[PDB]
Amino acid sequence: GTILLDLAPEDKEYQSVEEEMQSTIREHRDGGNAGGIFNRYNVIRIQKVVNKKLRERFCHRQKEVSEENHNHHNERMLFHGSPFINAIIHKGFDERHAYIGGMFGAGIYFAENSSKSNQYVYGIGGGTGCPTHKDRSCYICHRQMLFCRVTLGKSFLQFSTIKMAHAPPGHHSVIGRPSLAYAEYVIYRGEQAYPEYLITYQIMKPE
Ligand SMILES: COc1cc2ncnc(N3CCC(CN4Cc5ccccc5NC4=O)CC3)c2cc1OC
Ligand SMILES: [Zn+2]
Repeated sequence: GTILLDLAPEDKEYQSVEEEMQSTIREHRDGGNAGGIFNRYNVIRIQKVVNKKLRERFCHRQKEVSEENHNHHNERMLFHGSPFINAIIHKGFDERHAYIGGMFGAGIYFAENSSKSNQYVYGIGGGTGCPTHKDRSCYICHRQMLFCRVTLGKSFLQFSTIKMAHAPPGHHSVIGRPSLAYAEYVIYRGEQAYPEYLITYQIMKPE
């Protein structure tokens, strides 16, 4: 099955991830409502995720995309936030659990910003917050999110909202961009993301 490797805070890889996570915070048009109000994360733990059968599926699908797109699979590290991280680290992302209702349809949703994904950790628009306090802005309950390798191949740039079941013909990903507040990345096959890093953390209260 799946194996989680603890990264030590002195591991360069640990700081690499934290750095990405911390710096990619932005303030939102919420009032920080859904993800909660903060400027910084307390990172409790970071584990690297290792799963043979998942990696084999990811690697092969890259090949495919690489042929379809002039030998460049265009892999980017992006954050994912949702309630189903636990499923995801043993099984992998799975488009069968993605439905048409989403902002861009039956895709799996990522972000270049940590703080974007943190809005989705307890559901769409924060659902009813953390299990235990019903608080979108719990500064105590441990949150989880993922820092993934995503195979984008050839992205179809999108500006308004459109609902679609699959990637558009000739493309391998959608990107929804500004004029929308921050960048969103959407794939429509689970094998085009590998959950490389599991981050456990809390959001800190400003003074
Ligand atoms: C136990 O059930 C699940 C197992 C899953 N195993 C793997 N991948 C899953 N997903 C792939 C598709 C994803 C689409 N979404 C839905 C969503 C809802 C609320 C907030 C954020 C998101 N982000 C997504 O990417 C949701 C997670 C899974 C989703 C599951 O429940 C829906
Ligand atoms: Zn809580």
